Amino acid sequence: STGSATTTPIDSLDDAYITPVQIGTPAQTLNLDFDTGSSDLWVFSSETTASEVDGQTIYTPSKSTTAKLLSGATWSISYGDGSSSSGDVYTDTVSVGGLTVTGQAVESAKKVSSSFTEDSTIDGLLGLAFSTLNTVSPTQQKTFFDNAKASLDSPVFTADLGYHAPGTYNFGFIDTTAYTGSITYTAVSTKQGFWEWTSTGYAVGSGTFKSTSIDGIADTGTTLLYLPATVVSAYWAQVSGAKSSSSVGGYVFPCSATLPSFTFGVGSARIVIPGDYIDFGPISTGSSSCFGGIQSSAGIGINIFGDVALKAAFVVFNGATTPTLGFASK
Ligand SMILES: CC1CCN(C(=N)N)CC1
Repeated sequence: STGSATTTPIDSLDDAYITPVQIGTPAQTLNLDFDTGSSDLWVFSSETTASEVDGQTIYTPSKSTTAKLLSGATWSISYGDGSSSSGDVYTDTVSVGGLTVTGQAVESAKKVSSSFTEDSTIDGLLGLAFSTLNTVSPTQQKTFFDNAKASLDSPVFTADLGYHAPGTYNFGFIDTTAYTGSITYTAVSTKQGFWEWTSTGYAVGSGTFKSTSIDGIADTGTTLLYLPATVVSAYWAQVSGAKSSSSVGGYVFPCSATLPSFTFGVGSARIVIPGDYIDFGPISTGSSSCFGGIQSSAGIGINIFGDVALKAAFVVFNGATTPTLGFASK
């Protein structure tokens, strides 16, 4: 089997991407944030505290003939920005882009933090990291990809995120029309439950490439590119007026700037992130200070190749017995 679904930025800055997902019988379509950095499929629901729902589409298990309470199971998750959600669990039929999994754990939110409430465009998350990170207790649950894998033509999914445009998530096949040149594959460590790999270095603009190992994760659920302070300082030093602002919480730059590109290494290959991809616009409406798309990972404990990086590539998440990651230009 295979599946193919379009993923769409939630706003003009590509702050996140949503993908329609069918849950239950008859289908209830919710727009979920596919997140290769977590492993819970959770949704706004009829059980979500009413004051914490503001425009989201909800899953109502009582209206699904295939929903079953997973008795006793609860979940609770916190994300990197301090946001969180928790609730109980149903199993139900879940389809993405024509690919169907029966008996998928659908984590129904009883509580969500303010950031989630305040974003009416995201109806939940669909985690695509390794199932060892799944938070369901007392019986840990599998991701949609883990459940689908045996039925897939090939045990892979691909992320093809657009810059200020829609893109595609494919399951079970590699679309050889979706990228240019060849795909370079690189080793993955699953020790922390992430798609963790080691980049071979970087360049800033037309500068010389610096060979240096940068361990990090391929994370569709993070907006920006978070790298070591040394690397990030070298980037922003090439932009007149750029500075790290503690009041804003990162590097900002004059909105009048033309940003340089940023290149990262994948083996002997190179992925170039155009300068424009690194512009996240005014820090507040009407400001002439703009927020940078490359930020230090110093306060995080891991480097994160988030959407800024991933949307410059066609990315293969290979869930074979020995997992790997593939990157191609496009
Ligand atoms: C919408 C959610 C995506 C995952 N998160 C994160 N990387 N910190 C939390 C917000």
